[PDB]
Amino acid sequence: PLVCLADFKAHAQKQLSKTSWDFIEGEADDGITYSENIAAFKRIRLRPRYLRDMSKVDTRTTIQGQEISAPICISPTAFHSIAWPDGEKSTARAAQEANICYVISSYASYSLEDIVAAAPEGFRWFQLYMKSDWDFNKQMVQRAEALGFKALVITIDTPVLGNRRRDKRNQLNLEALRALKASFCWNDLSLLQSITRLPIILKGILTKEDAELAMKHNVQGIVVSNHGGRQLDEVSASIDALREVVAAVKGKIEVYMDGGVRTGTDVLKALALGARCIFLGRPILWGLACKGEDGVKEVLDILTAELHRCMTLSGCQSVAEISPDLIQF
Amino acid sequence: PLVCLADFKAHAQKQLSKTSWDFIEGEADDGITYSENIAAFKRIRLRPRYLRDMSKVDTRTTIQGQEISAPICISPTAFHSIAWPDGEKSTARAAQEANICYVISSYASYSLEDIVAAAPEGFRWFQLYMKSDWDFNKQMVQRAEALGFKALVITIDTPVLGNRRRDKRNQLNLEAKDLRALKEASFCWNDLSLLQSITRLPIILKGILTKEDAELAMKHNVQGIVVSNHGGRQLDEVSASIDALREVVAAVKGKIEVYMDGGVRTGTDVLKALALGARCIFLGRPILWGLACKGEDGVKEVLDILTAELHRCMTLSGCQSVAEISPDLIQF
Amino acid sequence: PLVCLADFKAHAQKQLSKTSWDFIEGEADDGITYSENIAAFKRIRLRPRYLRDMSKVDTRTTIQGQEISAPICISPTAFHSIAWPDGEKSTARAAQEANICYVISSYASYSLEDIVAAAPEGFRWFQLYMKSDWDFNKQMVQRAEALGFKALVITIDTPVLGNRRRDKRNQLNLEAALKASFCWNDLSLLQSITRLPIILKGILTKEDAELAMKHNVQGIVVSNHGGRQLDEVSASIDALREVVAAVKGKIEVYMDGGVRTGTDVLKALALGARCIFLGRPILWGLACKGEDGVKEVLDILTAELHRCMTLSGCQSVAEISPDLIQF
Amino acid sequence: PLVCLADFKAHAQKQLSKTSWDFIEGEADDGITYSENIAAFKRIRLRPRYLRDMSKVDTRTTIQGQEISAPICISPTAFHSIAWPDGEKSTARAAQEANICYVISSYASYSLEDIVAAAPEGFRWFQLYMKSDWDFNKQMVQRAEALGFKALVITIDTPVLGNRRRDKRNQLNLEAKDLRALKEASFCWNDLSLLQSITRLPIILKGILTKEDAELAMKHNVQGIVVSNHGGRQLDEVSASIDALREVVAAVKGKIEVYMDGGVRTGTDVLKALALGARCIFLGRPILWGLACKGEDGVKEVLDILTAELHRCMTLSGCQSVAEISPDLIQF
Ligand SMILES: Cc1cc2nc3c(=O)[nH]c(=O)nc-3n(C[C@H](O)[C@H](O)[C@H](O)COP(=O)(O)O)c2cc1C
Ligand SMILES: Cc1cc2nc3c(=O)[nH]c(=O)nc-3n(C[C@H](O)[C@H](O)[C@H](O)COP(=O)(O)O)c2cc1C
Ligand SMILES: Cc1cc2nc3c(=O)[nH]c(=O)nc-3n(C[C@H](O)[C@H](O)[C@H](O)COP(=O)(O)O)c2cc1C
Ligand SMILES: Cc1cc2nc3c(=O)[nH]c(=O)nc-3n(C[C@H](O)[C@H](O)[C@H](O)COP(=O)(O)O)c2cc1C
Repeated sequence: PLVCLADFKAHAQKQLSKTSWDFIEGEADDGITYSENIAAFKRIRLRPRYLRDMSKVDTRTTIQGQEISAPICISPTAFHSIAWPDGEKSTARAAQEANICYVISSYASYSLEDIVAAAPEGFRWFQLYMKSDWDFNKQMVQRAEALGFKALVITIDTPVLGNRRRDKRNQLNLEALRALKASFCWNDLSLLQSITRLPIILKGILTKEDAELAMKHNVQGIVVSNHGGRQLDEVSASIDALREVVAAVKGKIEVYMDGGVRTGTDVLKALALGARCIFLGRPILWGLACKGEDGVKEVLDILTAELHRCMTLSGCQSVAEISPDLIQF
Repeated sequence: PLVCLADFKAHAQKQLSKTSWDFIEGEADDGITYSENIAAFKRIRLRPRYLRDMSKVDTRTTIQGQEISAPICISPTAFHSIAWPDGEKSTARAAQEANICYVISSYASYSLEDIVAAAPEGFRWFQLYMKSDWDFNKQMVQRAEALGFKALVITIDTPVLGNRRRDKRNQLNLEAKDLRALKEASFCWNDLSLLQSITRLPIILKGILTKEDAELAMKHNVQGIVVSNHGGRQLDEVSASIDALREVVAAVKGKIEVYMDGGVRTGTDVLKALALGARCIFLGRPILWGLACKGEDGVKEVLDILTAELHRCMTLSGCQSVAEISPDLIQF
Repeated sequence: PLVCLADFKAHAQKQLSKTSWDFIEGEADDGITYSENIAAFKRIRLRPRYLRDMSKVDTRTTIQGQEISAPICISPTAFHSIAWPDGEKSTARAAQEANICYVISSYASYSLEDIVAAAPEGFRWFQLYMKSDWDFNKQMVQRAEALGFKALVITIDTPVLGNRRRDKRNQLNLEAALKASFCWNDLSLLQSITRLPIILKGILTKEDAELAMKHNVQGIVVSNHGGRQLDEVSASIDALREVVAAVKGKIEVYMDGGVRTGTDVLKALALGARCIFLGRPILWGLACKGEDGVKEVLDILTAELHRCMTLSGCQSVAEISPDLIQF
Repeated sequence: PLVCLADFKAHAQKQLSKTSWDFIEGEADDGITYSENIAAFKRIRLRPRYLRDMSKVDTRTTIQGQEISAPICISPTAFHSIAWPDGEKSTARAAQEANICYVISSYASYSLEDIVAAAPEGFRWFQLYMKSDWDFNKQMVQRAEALGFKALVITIDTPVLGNRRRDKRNQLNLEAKDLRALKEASFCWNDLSLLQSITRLPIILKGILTKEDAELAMKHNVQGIVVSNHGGRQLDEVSASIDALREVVAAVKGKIEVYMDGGVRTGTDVLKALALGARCIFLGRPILWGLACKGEDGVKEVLDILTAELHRCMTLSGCQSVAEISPDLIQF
């Protein structure tokens, strides 16, 4: 059986064509950061505190005031239909039942309407790639607000697409809203915040300088991320960049992260280092590829179970008790 | 032939079903700490002192006042019957003949009575997982005292079981024996004061990895600490036990004896733990490997081999006795 | 298809005999530096700056006052004929069309005349291994000046050939070819018999960088000869730092050794290099598709530089700073 | 063809039985130091100085006042007959022609007389393992002085033999010769005065790895030190010899000559040892690889190759003579 996220990865590959699998991996250039996102987590040492009463371990928390089952959410990932026919519809249902945040990609296989319809009560954010046509922009935002999305995610590390050698060697042809065959800057944010009442979360920040700019522009949150190493390669591992970003923000706004989260202690470490919660990219697709909706739900349940387990073992009764004292410096 | 502990590991695998072998390995999650426990030992560099008179190398020492052949003992490990039919009985006999301390697991294949009967004079401690009932607890403690156990080991790093992927993928089914395998904790510091106030036996806390918990251990007046990460079978990605040993020893400042387990496989590992402040080391898996290969004779051979190696590296490094093994031996 | 330099490397191997492939690899002794040249680049972490207007990314720059398409040029490499019949002629044409500098080896398969004839307008430097007779030397220099070469490259890390075990085990026999006491003082002389700027290639230390400036040369190419000479020296990208720090911008500093992807170029520039040079990749390009191969290798690397500059927030070569490097 | 020492190693293996090959490898216990001796050399970065006049590169030097072709000599290694029938005789001839120092083992396959007879003018030292019987000791020493040996080497890191797992698993049986292989020590610092009262030959201590032992060496007035860990065949997990060299050299401060062995395989290794303060290096296994491949010609080729490499890296780095090889060459 599939007992951890790594098993879902190994199994997901088989149910997918090399073309679709390589796209889901899609490391950029020499693929240094893709591997580093994981190695960076494995290097960190934990300092457990035993003999504490751990009879009741609470895994709940909140992001942007909204409560969720665990600090484990779904990061935006395009075309879920390459993994499972139902695409985002299955993902939405699983996210709703798991009661966590599902960030829908700007390039989903199904329309936002179809997705929302599949899981009405789901907590969800919308990742929108801004275009030159701001009429499309404000209309997409209003459309999102109308559909119940509770936040807008702006990914900033993709002005252009990363260089994924595998996709190029396979000459693309993404065959699962059809698959599509940027000049956005800090000032453009001022105009976006004027057309929406939705909190804005900037995704892709890796430095304290950009973190400072993010606060000067009054955004509601930051997702520390290097796009899973699919964009600019040889940058810091997201879990490492998390430290300086957290230190610069000083708790003014919520900071999250993604990239390489695969096991319970990775979540534990991100939280202890200052993140409000983590987001999953590829694991969600692995879940879909294996068992559709049940697959996504299983990945989420497994990671949550592991967090619950390492919190118990390390001596953290609740997310609030997860501190940097847990981290070996 | 089997000439070192590594050979017993390689050979042990073959006489055991993948199910049983995976259970004995049982690294948790990504299995980082399991490997690190060994790598951490290999990184440490020794500074030998030559041309000293090493005609008489003494390997003896004491723990809790009791004398033993070498600072090499048996850490608690459940269900020995999955490795050899005789289970803990063969282990007890080997431990008694080697004259070292045998810590018996709370989940042994045979009853304490049968185990003690097999080796009456054996020096032994008892690792007891405390339960809700303060009657089952005190009765187990009294039963232990009655049977001759000279110490109570309280393992603190297992409030819940570690996530061993292999066992899960093999869906368990632990089929070894007598005392059946449990199909499948709220104990805190205050419960100690209570346990301590109901037994006279010295108490050794197993699983401490931090100076903070080492301080708490002393405030609660326990008699000893076994620095350990449960062989990487519990919370993974914590420090290697040989590395954690340092901050624990520094915090304790010699007030109480500090021991360790986790990755000890060769003589110099024992040497390094002692030079770093440990009173002695305990062996987990190697004992089971010994059982799987030759039963009682296997366990005895593993103990004799490690002892012979310690004796050899002590001779080579210039340490006439356990008392002469100091941190000067360690490259800082 | 071949989508990156690594692909050209893997494919190049097949179209060449082990003898020729080993010669193009030619790591010296234990081959430590050859690998380190790449590993040293991979270790460096980048600090991107997002949300800047990257609608117009300029990849152009100049070396010795001459403008080029990108800070990506061709380092001197002998006998191009072992990779493609046309040898340096194909290389020359490709370099001319890509509009970058092509440093021609002192041991080319074709004469300088034939090479220049193949690509008249090409920007090129000449790497000349000095010999004892100062007549031959000055005649070679005058011959170069006459042919249009805009700079003279002196390679200093090769007083004797490196110990390439592979070539020895294959007993040589380079069949597509020839079967030093030069010191600092000799420079003063060469400078008197030529008006061409002199670029020293192979400097790895700040001490030699100082001496280079005292002898008033026009440029330095930080290099370890691709790990083909003295092995176990620093990686060129690492040695770059102390050479740049000693030179303090007095003269242009370049580098070669292990450049294979866009960010490598980005990193050398952020660290102070004016531009980088490619050694083996050019030969891989020739081995695969001749002139088209070399051109593709140059275009690919250029496209990658353009992409990471866009991603990292560098609108032009002038905006590539050490703030980009994680210290 | 064989173009470097590595090739001789690869080829030597084939002409030898696993038994004999494993004995020549013989890493102790987990075999950490054996590998580290090489990796330690590879980590050091060189800083070459170009455009210097290297038309004349001198590779000569002296040890104990005696001049030699290059700072490359032969360390003591027992039973050369397991590699080539002629054993030490071939080695002696090759060493004599290469004009370097040949340290003969206390456990050679041939008698010192036969060895000396094979190469009369050879520069050579004698490594003698001191015994309980000092009559045997002074007679061996006098016998050595009589035969022309110019120095006595005392190996101090082998009071007992290292634990070579391979040999044990192969159950020994060393079958190579004349002087039979022994079927299988209490020497201390004070014994050095006794030895110094029976001989006038300079004494070189082999096996020192620490500044403490280096200080003691000087207090006992010996003539030289060979920094060595016995090729990782004795106490394992000690520092790599090239790394230990530094603290030994710093403690000695030029009072006596310091040499080293362990992992030297290529020209730059020799260069680095010299730059770090060693007077010269000694080769262990390489010499045996040479014998196994081509007997006398093999040993000579190994020596010529390493010498050629030293000459080459000296030329490239900008060192006109051994005297010009300085620590400025090393990246700190
Ligand atoms: C197939 C795939 C598609 C993705 N699509 C998007 C997208 O449309 N928008 C976005 O902001 N990020 C996208 N990402 C990146 C994720 O949001 C996330 O940054 C990254 O994958 C997280 O790392 P992980 O996969 O290690 O969890 C995608 C990643 C993958 C693997
Ligand atoms: C099969 C197996 C069973 C174990 N059972 C117990 C147990 O019942 N109680 C306990 O405190 N530790 C148990 N341990 C952990 C050991 O006490 C010890 O911490 C660890 O295995 C030591 O490491 P080593 O195996 O590297 O020697 C067990 C370990 C193994 C491999
Ligand atoms: C086959 C081959 C031949 C070379 N010939 C020369 C030469 O004649 N002169 C010179 O200065 N460098 C020569 N080099 C070295 C290059 O100029 C350059 O320093 C080095 O290869 C750059 O590293 P790279 O291969 O990683 O790009 C040669 C390199 C190779 C692989
Ligand atoms: C087969 C073999 C036999 C050896 N015999 C001796 C010996 O009798 N006496 C001694 O002092 N060292 C002996 N050594 C160790 C060498 O003197 C030297 O310390 C070590 O091998 C040097 O390392 P290298 O082999 O890396 O050069 C022996 C080594 C080998 C491999």
